[PDB]
Amino acid sequence: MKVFYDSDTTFDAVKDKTIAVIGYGSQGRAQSLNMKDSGLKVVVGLRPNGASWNKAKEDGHEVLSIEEAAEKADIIHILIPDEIQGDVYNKQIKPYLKEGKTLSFSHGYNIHYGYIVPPEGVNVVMVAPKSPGAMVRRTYEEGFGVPGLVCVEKDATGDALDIALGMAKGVGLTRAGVIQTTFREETETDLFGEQAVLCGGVTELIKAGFETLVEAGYSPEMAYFETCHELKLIIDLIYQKGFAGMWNDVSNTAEYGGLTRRSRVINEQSRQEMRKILKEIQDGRFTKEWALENISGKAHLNSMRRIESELLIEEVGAKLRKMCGLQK
Amino acid sequence: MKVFYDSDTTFDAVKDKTIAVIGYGSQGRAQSLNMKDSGLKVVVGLRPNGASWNKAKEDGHEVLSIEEAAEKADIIHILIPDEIQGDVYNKQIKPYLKEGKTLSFSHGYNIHYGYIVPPEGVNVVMVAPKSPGAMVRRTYEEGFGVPGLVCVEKDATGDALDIALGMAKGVGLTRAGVIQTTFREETETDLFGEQAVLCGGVTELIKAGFETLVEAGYSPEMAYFETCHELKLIIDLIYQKGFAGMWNDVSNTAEYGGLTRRSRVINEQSRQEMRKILKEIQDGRFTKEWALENISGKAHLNSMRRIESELLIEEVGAKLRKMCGLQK
Amino acid sequence: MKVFYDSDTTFDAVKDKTIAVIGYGSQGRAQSLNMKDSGLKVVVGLRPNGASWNKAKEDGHEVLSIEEAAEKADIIHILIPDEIQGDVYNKQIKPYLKEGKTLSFSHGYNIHYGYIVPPEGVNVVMVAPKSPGAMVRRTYEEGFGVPGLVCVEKDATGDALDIALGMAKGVGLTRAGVIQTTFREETETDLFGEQAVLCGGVTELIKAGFETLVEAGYSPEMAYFETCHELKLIIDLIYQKGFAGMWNDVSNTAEYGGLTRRSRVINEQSRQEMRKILKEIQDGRFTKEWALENISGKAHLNSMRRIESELLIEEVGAKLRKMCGLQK
Amino acid sequence: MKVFYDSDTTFDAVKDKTIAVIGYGSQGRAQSLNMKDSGLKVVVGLRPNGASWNKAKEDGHEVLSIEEAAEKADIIHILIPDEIQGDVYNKQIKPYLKEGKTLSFSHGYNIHYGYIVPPEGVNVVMVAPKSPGAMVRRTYEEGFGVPGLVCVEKDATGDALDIALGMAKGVGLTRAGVIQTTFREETETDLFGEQAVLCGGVTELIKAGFETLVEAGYSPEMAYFETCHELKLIIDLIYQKGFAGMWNDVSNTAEYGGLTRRSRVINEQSRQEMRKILKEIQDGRFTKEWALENISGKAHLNSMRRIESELLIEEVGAKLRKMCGLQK
Ligand SMILES: NC(=O)c1ccc[n+]([C@@H]2O[C@H](COP(=O)([O-])OP(=O)(O)OC[C@H]3O[C@@H](n4cnc5c(N)ncnc54)[C@H](OP(=O)(O)O)[C@@H]3O)[C@@H](O)[C@H]2O)c1
Ligand SMILES: NC(=O)c1ccc[n+]([C@@H]2O[C@H](COP(=O)([O-])OP(=O)(O)OC[C@H]3O[C@@H](n4cnc5c(N)ncnc54)[C@H](OP(=O)(O)O)[C@@H]3O)[C@@H](O)[C@H]2O)c1
Ligand SMILES: NC(=O)c1ccc[n+]([C@@H]2O[C@H](COP(=O)([O-])OP(=O)(O)OC[C@H]3O[C@@H](n4cnc5c(N)ncnc54)[C@H](OP(=O)(O)O)[C@@H]3O)[C@@H](O)[C@H]2O)c1
Ligand SMILES: NC(=O)c1ccc[n+]([C@@H]2O[C@H](COP(=O)([O-])OP(=O)(O)OC[C@H]3O[C@@H](n4cnc5c(N)ncnc54)[C@H](OP(=O)(O)O)[C@@H]3O)[C@@H](O)[C@H]2O)c1
Ligand SMILES: [Mg+2]
Ligand SMILES: [Mg+2]
Ligand SMILES: [Mg+2]
Ligand SMILES: [Mg+2]
Ligand SMILES: [Mg+2]
Ligand SMILES: [Mg+2]
Ligand SMILES: [Mg+2]
Ligand SMILES: [Mg+2]
Repeated sequence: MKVFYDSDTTFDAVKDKTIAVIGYGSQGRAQSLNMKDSGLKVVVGLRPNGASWNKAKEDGHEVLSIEEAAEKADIIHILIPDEIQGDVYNKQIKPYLKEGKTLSFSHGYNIHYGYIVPPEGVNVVMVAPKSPGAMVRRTYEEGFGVPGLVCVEKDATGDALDIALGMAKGVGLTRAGVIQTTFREETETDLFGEQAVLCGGVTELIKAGFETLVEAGYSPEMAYFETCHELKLIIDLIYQKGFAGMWNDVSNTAEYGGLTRRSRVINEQSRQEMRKILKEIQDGRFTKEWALENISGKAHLNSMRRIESELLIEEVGAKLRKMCGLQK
Repeated sequence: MKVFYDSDTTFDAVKDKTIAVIGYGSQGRAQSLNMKDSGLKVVVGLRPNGASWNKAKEDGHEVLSIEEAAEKADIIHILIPDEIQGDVYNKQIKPYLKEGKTLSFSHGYNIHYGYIVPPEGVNVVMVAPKSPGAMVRRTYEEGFGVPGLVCVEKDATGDALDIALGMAKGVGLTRAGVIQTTFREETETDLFGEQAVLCGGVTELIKAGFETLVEAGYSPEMAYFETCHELKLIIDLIYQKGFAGMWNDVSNTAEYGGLTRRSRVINEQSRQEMRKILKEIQDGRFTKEWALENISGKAHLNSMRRIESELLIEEVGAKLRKMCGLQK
Repeated sequence: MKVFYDSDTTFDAVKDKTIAVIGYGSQGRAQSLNMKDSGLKVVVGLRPNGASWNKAKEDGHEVLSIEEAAEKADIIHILIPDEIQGDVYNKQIKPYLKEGKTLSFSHGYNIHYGYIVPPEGVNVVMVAPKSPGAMVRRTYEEGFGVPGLVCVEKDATGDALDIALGMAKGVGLTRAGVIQTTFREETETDLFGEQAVLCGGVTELIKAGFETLVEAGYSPEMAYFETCHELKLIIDLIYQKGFAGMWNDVSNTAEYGGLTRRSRVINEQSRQEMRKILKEIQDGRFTKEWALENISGKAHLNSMRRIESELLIEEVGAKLRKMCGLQK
Repeated sequence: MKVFYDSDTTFDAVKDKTIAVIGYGSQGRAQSLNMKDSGLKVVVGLRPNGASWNKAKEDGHEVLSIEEAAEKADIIHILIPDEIQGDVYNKQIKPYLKEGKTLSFSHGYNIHYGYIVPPEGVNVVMVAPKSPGAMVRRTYEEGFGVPGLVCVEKDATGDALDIALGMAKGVGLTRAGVIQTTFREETETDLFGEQAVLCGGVTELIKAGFETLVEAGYSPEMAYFETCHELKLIIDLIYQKGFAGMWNDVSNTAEYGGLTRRSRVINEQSRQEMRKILKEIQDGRFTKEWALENISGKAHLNSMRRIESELLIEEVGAKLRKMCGLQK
């Protein structure tokens, strides 16, 4: 296990190579803007009737058609949603793949689960930032970066690891640290994390706490500040110092209450479920569920989106974030 | 209930008829090679850019395009995977179906569940061997055959039962015995058998026994011989003599231990599940699940294939079968 | 862990030695006939008022009285049922044991559990085939052999390991592979295997599946072919290629159904019982039960034998195996 | 199903034949005394150092040694305890068995479970009274008889059914009715009956009722009369008229209370246990337990005998039966 950083990487194997960034969404716009910041030879490939095309053009980028970018570039960096990467690849990318070319991703989903089968003679690597695309850029602008994983699925030029290292440094991931792993290990840990802790866990944790107080009769305005707003100020301490830096800044009264009560909230029942969530990922049951959600038309997902927006927490949340000027 | 054999069947209604065997896979190559052995007028219809096409050509068969074989033949025997039979039929078979033609299968899945709707005026029968395709041929080469079922879903020439009987004898199924049944009864018993006993049951049974000993600290090499390898030598006894022939050859110590302990392994809980497995088949819930696995891209199935290959039993299993020369 | 084979064994330490095979039952007749095939100096010791005595005499063997064979031979190979070995040894074998002689078995039951206490100055080894006696011979006739374990409990001539190796090669076990272990490990794994998987497991598995379909209203004749007869053709694939060779020959429909349903048949409850079955063996509770079954007159065992023979599966099983000529 | 009676049986096949009654216990003395009453040619075979020998001699019988009686008689009727019949048969009966002789029992235990294996050429029948031996005689003296079963396990003279019929009529069983059945069906129903209802059931039923009242504080003397003594006067009604004759003589208050409360005493739990008790008999588990009780020395049985005699019900029971003169 070796953690690559700035002093251990170079831009040698990308010095002289054109990189097509297919996409300009969360990560797409983020990574593309950063790569260009480092003085990297980048071309963005977008839809000509799509919205992001006008957005990448205003940002000062060489917007081109996906096919045109695909035919010109040496490296093809695919930054569109996973659920539609299989179609876009087979129709607007696969044809312009010549032996010696490199196909790179930021998530091993489509490769690992077999939705994209690359042709022989082509490099398959991954450069994956472990943060939301908006953070990836903002963290780069401040002079820092976000953690990144490097992976090689197919090495044909014998040059693949260096190529991915070069791109990782450009995106800024080398500032926080870069570790080499496999597509399988990146995809499985990423899905579990987002499901059990990063997106699923915290939201339900905050929701359960907010509604415990509201249904007890306390003000919804107070409940927001105490279960949701104050959370942002706490996690910063962990990010910079871990649990010890947080326990020291917080009062001893808060330290004793949290240490004794937390085993009761995250119980053994929740620990049992986290093990099952991981097994559904490992054996492809979640992927099957997610692929069928898309083929079915996202009725379940869209309905869940609508119910989330009708939560009182989001109403009182939005009203407080606007008056103080935290949300426009 | 009448069990047809060699002395009760004839090749009369197939004497003068061309038979298209669509496919050359497990059963495809098996049944086609046997039918020709009996001096039957067979044509194989394969893909021209596919692999099996070169394989059927080397075997000394009249390889032709599916459409060409379909237009020339009187009988169309479909031996490709069920999940893709619906598309191949509607595009490369249905057009060359003329009134008086016969459409035959070896499994009632696509017919019974409605994925293939034949046109009026056409015979619909089934000739189904109750064994893996590799065994179907090897059993024929030894001078024996495997059990077969005969079924008629649509009789238009009044000749359908004789046609299926003729083909069944050619494949060699008449040596072991042929019983007439319905598509529904063939499909439901076949799926249950393979799921609850033939493929699902034994594998999990062997796995649970292997890992009981390994985790107890005994050698994985010894555990293979005692839970898996010795199983092949035991089932032969049942195949030839049933439970009594096996109980007599095995020691009294093995007879008393198995008779008293087996109710504990296959318990009432497992008996309850076998009843539910059968009801999921009977009401089309398994078929719906299997059709969606394919539309979804087989991510779950392929992931299960990968986890199976990483089992220690398969590693130590493969190493012992190679050194002794049982697997090349 | 070293796996002995043909190229790693020799007949040196048995070249010049007489071997008494006490017994002519399943293993007795099997091993004795094979040892003689290899040009080994074998004498069979049987009862003069017993049936097998006439059977070994017809086979072209030097039938002699157990005592006579015991007094003449250097090696005494005991191939009679375990439950009666203790009496036969103390009365017709122990007296003719001279220092320097070797006492060999094919199962560690009587030695490990203390029912036979050998005298000092005598070699105690084991040559154990991991297959039913009928298979041991048939496998030898085909040019192959069955797996064997080698064990040394007492080495007095410093020659014991070579002696057992010599006999193992003669029986044909060296063709499949020979591994050295202890009496304890041979006896405990053998009993567990036969109880939980080889004899107990499969029979109850097949029974539960057969009766699920029959009580659902499907034909008993069809149920036999689909839960029992087709099993023999499936295990062959595992024997030669493991789970992967079987999954590939079977259809994808059978592969998906078995992979998803098997966890439900062999459940956690069955896994818990397999752990208890192993602990009853390890602490001598099964042996105590089996010894008391014999002292009590085998009323329970014989009653279980009678109920097994009245199963409908065995009736319909026997009728189908006779008409096709698989059972005379 | 034909119920033999007095008008359907004859003493033809026993007219001219000597019958050895081995034993003079409960049934032994009972059946022997009755057979002689009918003018039957009976010899009793007892131990010469045993007690019953002096008792049969005083009763006016031809007491002889078991061997002497065995060598003289044509029919050998074995009326000793089942647990010791196997030894007495092989040592004092088997030698005097000549082809054409008949071996008869009153219980199928030793035959059915294989503790006595008769020689070929000898008749094996059963004449079984369904009542305690004391009742068998007393019922005969009153001019009535007790129900009997007739069974044939081996017919060698073609005369076996007539022989058993002849003896059944002599014992008096033909007055109540004689039904032909198998050894298996006689033994299994007899053991279940005595275990679940006739001896086990009623005693525990009476015990539970007696101690319910005593521990509630009511007089033990009153509790005896109301739960135990009055039972004898109730069953007579059922014996002569069934449930309807009893319900009519008893008060409507007793009829309504018993009809509504009885489902609560004999519940579903007891019904589940009766099914298991029958399965332990059917598969020989009870027989194995009972054979081991004897080999072990009857310590458990004798201890249960001692605890029964220390019950307060038996103390207060005995005191009331003596003062009134019902027990000497
Ligand atoms: N999102 C994260 O924070 C995050 C974190 C780590 C890794 N990743 C991975 O990074 C990759 C990029 O995901 P993302 O969330 O950033 O994507 P995204 O925002 O969901 O995708 C938006 C972009 O995709 C384009 N697009 C959508 N459908 C298209 C189609 N049919 N043809 C062509 N272009 C199409 C859009 O163009 P138009 O304007 O024309 O519609 C737009 O440029 C994924 O593999 C994801 O797993 C994401
Ligand atoms: N497998 C058994 O042991 C078994 C037992 C009883 C009954 N059955 C039944 O027998 C039938 C045959 O199954 P199977 O397992 O033997 O088939 P299979 O081996 O899975 O199918 C392989 C064959 O299908 C061809 N094929 C695949 N996709 C095709 C496509 N899109 N167009 C044209 N040809 C295509 C392949 O040709 P290429 O070389 O060109 O790819 C190859 O010849 C099924 O209905 C099954 O349920 C099977
Ligand atoms: N059976 C297997 O497949 C298997 C697999 C591995 C290991 N083993 C082990 O191999 C050993 C041999 O078992 P086995 O099953 O092959 O034996 P078996 O068939 O049950 O024994 C039959 C033989 O024992 C003789 N015999 C029975 N009672 C006798 C007595 N009182 N005195 C003398 N000879 C007597 C019989 O002679 P008569 O003809 O005179 O009656 C006959 O020759 C055991 O230790 C067993 O655990 C067996
Ligand atoms: N008991 C019933 O009500 C009843 C109901 C139906 C059927 N049966 C069946 O009828 C049969 C007779 O049973 P039972 O209860 O009447 O017998 P039992 O009273 O228990 O046996 C007593 C008799 O057995 C003799 N005896 C005991 N041990 C002996 C030995 N070692 N050698 C020779 N004689 C010996 C005694 O002779 P000594 O005086 O010398 O000791 C005495 O004559 C059994 O098969 C039973 O199952 C009984
Ligand atoms: Mg992530
Ligand atoms: Mg993600
Ligand atoms: Mg099948
Ligand atoms: Mg199938
Ligand atoms: Mg074994
Ligand atoms: Mg064994
Ligand atoms: Mg009785
Ligand atoms: Mg009784």
